[PDB]
Amino acid sequence: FIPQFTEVTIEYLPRSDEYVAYYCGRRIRLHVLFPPAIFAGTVTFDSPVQRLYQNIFMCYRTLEHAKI
Amino acid sequence: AIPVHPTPASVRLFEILQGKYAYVQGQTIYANLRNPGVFSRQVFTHLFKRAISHCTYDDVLHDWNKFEACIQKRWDSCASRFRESTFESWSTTMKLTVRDLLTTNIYRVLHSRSVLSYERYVDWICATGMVPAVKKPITQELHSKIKSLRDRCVCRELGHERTIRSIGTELYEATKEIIESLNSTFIPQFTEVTIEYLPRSDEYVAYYCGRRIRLHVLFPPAIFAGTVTFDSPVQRLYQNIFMCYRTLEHAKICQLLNTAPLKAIVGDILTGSTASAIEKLFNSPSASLGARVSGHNESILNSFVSQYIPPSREMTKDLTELWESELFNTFKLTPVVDNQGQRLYVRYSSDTISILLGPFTYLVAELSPVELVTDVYATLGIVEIIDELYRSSRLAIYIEDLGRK
Amino acid sequence: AIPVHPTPASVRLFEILQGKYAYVQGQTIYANLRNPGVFSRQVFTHLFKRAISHCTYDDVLHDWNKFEACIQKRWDSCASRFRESTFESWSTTMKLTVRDLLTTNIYRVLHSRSVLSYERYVDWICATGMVPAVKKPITQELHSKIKSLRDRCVCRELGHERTIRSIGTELYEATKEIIESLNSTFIPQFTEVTIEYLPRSDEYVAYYCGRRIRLHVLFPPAIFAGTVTFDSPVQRLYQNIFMCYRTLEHAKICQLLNTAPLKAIVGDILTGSTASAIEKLFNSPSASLGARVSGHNESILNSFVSQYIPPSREMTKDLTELWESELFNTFKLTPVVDNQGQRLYVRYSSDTISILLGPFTYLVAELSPVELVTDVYATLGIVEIIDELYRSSRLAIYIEDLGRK
Repeated sequence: FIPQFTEVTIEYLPRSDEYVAYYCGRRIRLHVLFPPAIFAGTVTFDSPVQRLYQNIFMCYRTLEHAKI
Repeated sequence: AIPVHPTPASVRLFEILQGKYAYVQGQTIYANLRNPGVFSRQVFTHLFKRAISHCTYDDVLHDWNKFEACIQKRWDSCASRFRESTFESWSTTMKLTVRDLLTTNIYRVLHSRSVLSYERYVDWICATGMVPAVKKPITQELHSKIKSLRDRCVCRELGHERTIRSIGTELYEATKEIIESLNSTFIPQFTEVTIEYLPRSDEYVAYYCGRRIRLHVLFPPAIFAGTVTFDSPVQRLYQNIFMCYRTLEHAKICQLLNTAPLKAIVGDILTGSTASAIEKLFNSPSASLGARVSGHNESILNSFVSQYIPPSREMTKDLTELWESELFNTFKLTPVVDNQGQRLYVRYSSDTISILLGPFTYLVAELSPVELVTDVYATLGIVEIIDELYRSSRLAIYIEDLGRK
Repeated sequence: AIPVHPTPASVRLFEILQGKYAYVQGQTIYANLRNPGVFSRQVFTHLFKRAISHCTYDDVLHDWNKFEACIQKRWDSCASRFRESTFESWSTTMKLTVRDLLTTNIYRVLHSRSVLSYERYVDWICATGMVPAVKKPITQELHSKIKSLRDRCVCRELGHERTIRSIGTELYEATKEIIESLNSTFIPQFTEVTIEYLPRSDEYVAYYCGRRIRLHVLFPPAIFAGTVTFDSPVQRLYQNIFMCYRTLEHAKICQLLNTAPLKAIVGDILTGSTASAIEKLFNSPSASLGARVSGHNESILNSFVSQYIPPSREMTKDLTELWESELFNTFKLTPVVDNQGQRLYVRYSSDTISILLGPFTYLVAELSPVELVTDVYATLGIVEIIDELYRSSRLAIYIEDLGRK
């Protein structure tokens, strides 16, 4: 089974680094492929979309700015 | 002792691995060489080569003899061309019967969990020219994922071919020798480990979990008396990337500061009913702009207006092909293109596997008996390289030896 | 005594090896000739030649004789073309069974830790025309990294081929003489060592940890009474690169200085809610600009406005092809291109290996018996040069001598 995103969540513990899935209150199995960069202030994911992320948000900002 | 990893300038360099500060179209090709899979192709054709090498000629000639003994009880002068045709079909199903079982077992052993990641490798060498070589002693996964009968369940058929009964077992134990070497090794992430260099009696010391771990210099970084610079593809573009980031945020700053339609000096929003959307921002203070002099006695003689657009997308566009030229040059990437093709098939070269997986598979990964590959070993289909290996294999040359009787 | 290395102008010159001050698309091609691996091609095909030469014709002819003795117990008038075909397949597996042996062993000895690097050489010659030749006496790593049986356990098989049992040992011990010569030598970095010139009774002095080291002039510098100039590729561009850097930082200065939309004379930001983003910088003092007259009695008769954009990207664009022409010319680089190709395959030439690896492998490296390569020795694949060497190799001409019986 693969779920959607909007009602399940995923948890990472930095201390003794593992990852914990959750859906209806249980830890479910998981598979790392692209492990994210956890800095002390934020976590960014090595992903195709987050390699574009703030450029897409910049384009959104200037488009709403243009309509403003 | 002077730090290498967790310095602010070095982690500013390590950020461009991801896209957090600046990103252009040319940086899309950076993940293209960051694609793993060329490493799987490496070990994939290597252990096919290891399987096809240890075969003997005497195991297959009496196999063809017993194959003819099978067909004589099922089926004189016409039997000459009958035996030629049934040997031709026997060669075709020989290629088939090696290909099917081999691609099952090898895609099974290959796509299990491997803690070694080429994805985790290629980002380091282009960032710093340094690799953290970690030897994780936990190696109890291979007997758990694939122990026995995976080579035996698929081959239990009528025709007891001793060729597969000799070679599948030898490759099956051989895969346990090769997956061991790769999952025993480890390349980590960057945001939690560190690398350290000392000036006096200079060595480079890798540190994760409080211990000196192995490592290899690949591109010797320049440590000046005030700063450290890494001979790296990314830091060769470093302040041009940061200058483009600066002028882009500068451009949006001036764009966001000149939004008033009129300049005075003192002496749900995205979609809605446009009539009310007029009202919801006309009362807003975004419309007005009255600039100020600090001193009230301080007076102004004259005033001028100049909105200014800095060439933002012009500064992005040339830095795209800046990235393109640099990652075509220091990593040999030949774009396989059509007539006026816009860079449709970006592929590894001959020498760029010698400069990426050349050091990788032999220095930071301790894979001794593996080889590098060709252009068409990596270009062609991953099952279409199997029969191409077969086209220059020891067994099929023995079969083409049998090709003339 | 006059300094050469640690002077401020020459370390400004040594910086542009890396990307710290100015960088354009033309300087991407600098890493392409900075790529090592062509040096591995050098020692690769040289030890190939040292392997393939030391055969005897008498070894392979009786090897074919015993090979026929093997096949007569396994398999009359048809035996004529049978013996022709089995010799053809025997030549094919002869190429195969030398090739897999050499491909393992020579990639194994090839990708060792080599403290000599082409990367540390090519930057030094193009910077100043001078290389420091260091003879570092520790040479104990070869016996530890490779001792015995790496040439043997791969060939421990049924057919005791005396061709590999004669030639693999000699190529094995030959690598022990060749990797010794390269790892005995040393080319250093720049940021810790220095080069020094005495004008009086002129020689050049090298230094690392207080000793005069060996060294080799290649492009003799111009030593004037005020400064030193080096006949080099990068110092032939030096103040043009600095001029482009100066006008680019000046361009950013004027761009940052004319950001105000309105000119008075006295007398989180990257992404956010744009309605609040207006508010966060309109109150900021970046918006206003009131220009100053120094004297309060000093009055102003007339006042002007002129924003000015200097041609920044224009100054980058011609200097790109400035770098391209210089690194196409003083290092002979022939771009293998397609019809209207955008410089897709930038490759070493015939004569540029004689001007770079020519002096390298023979003057600072004391690799005496090694040879240079062809165009198609460096162009073609590192496994596809094996069979091309085989197409003109003494063993395979002896097999083509056997090609007619």
